[PDB]
Amino acid sequence: DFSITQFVRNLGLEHLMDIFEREQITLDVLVEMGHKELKEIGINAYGHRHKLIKGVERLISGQQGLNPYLTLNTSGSGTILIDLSPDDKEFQSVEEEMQSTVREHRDGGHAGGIFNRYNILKIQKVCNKKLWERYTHRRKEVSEENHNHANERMLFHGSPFVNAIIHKGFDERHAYIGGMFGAGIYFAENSSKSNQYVYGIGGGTGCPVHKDRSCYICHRQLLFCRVTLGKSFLQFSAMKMAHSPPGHHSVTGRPSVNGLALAEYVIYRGEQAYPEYLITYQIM
Amino acid sequence: DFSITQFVRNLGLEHLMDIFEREQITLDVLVEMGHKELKEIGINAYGHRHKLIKGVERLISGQQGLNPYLTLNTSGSGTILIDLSPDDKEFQSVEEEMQSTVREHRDGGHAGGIFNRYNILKIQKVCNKKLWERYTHRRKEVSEENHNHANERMLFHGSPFVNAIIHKGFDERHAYIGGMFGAGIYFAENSSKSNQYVYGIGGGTGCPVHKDRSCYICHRQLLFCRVTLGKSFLQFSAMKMAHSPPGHHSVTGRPSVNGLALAEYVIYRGEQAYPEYLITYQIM
Ligand SMILES: [Zn+2]
Ligand SMILES: [Zn+2]
Repeated sequence: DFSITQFVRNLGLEHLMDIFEREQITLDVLVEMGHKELKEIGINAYGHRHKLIKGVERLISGQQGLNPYLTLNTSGSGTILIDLSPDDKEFQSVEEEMQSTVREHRDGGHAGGIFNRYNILKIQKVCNKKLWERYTHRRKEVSEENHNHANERMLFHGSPFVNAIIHKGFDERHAYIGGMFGAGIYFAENSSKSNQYVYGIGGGTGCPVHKDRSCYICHRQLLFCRVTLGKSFLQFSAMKMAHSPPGHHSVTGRPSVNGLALAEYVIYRGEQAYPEYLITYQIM
Repeated sequence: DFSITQFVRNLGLEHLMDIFEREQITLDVLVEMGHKELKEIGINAYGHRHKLIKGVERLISGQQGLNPYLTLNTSGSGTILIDLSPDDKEFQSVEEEMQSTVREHRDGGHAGGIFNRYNILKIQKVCNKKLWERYTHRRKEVSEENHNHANERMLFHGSPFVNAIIHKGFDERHAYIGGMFGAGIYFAENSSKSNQYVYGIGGGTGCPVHKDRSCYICHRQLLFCRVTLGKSFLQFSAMKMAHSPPGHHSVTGRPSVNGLALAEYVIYRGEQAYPEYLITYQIM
């Protein structure tokens, strides 16, 4: 509140403050205004606008080493969830992908429970500008390699930390070597495959409210994410691997005659995935 | 040649012709010039520039139904080939993708010849703005369906008509029901499979110079193309088609017992593929 007051006072233009107070002009707003905008709010004299613009230039550009522009302008960031309408084709296609990828697992519903299909409560698009910029920059880097192709896919992700993911993004620092391909972040083509990890590894102890892994009452959350796989390394046997193998950007576990029953995808960099859709559902 | 003269004479500005002759200004160039550009070439009077600009507006905007702009802007279109440097990362990535995807087929190199590695002579980027905009518009159309996911792959294509493809683009009107999945354009993830079709189905009659399908001497050509698959219908046995099945944008033929040996992809609309790279090579 007092920052713009100091800024204007240093210029000797405090007599303009009664305008800035009425238009709710803060310093983060002032740093984005030129001659046109300043004339709109009532700064009529050219000299006053010139002084204000030169002060803004001296602050933002003259002291860029301090990044004053980033201590300002912080507001407006964050995650917005936009609810899809069941009558739209986007919701219907997401639900079709969710339902049609269910499969019979080797374990008798021990981790994910027993069901044939889902009841989808709502689907939301996740919008976060900083996370999206991180993802697109990494995608550009990966596609500069691998002959101008990002090998981008849309894959399911199940975790008890979905809320943290949709606000801070994917992070490989939360992965550990206990995984089947090591310390990477895992994704699957099958929604039922990801449903096993919603309550932790191996299903954990079930829902917090029933302690039941097949609880048909408590809600569940999955993510449907854009994953940049780049040049993927195909593997059929388990590895305790910390990073992608040399020359590759991801690992693909393939279902052979023995071992894996379904395809699996692993990325060792959090910036290579973006959680586009958040799906809330129950198992039938 | 003469159109600029008629345009200038109709405005009563024929005395300006000597300038337009010196500066090689044609009508297609004139329609793109404003006050700044006209002032640059020495048309100093405001009235003359005003008359020229309003005449251009009356022509291009006043007769939009006859599309004079399309007639004037024909020049500059067409394909160009940009040679890749063997020392560049892109060339090496394409070469590795081609070499590492060689497989031994069910036949003993009857269609594509007998070999284990390629001798890549050159790789060329194909640039054509019209075809690129067509492909990008189709990609946006498909992405609006299939929950904001194009499902874009990089795949190999081989045919005796690549020269027509790089200038006119992929065209489904040349496809016929004789294919195993009907009248579509076929792509493969394995270079050696696409190599089988360079001279025609089953290798045709071999290279023109020798009529030899396993010729090690004559140059062969393949395309490495962006293919938009969207929602792909999985298939394991042959069934003929004129178009993709309802709700789907492409067909994926999968390996199976008594079925295919290697994966195949089929599209039924030409604008869903773009021939990004042209590769020419020798069979070793
Ligand atoms: Zn419960
Ligand atoms: Zn030959």
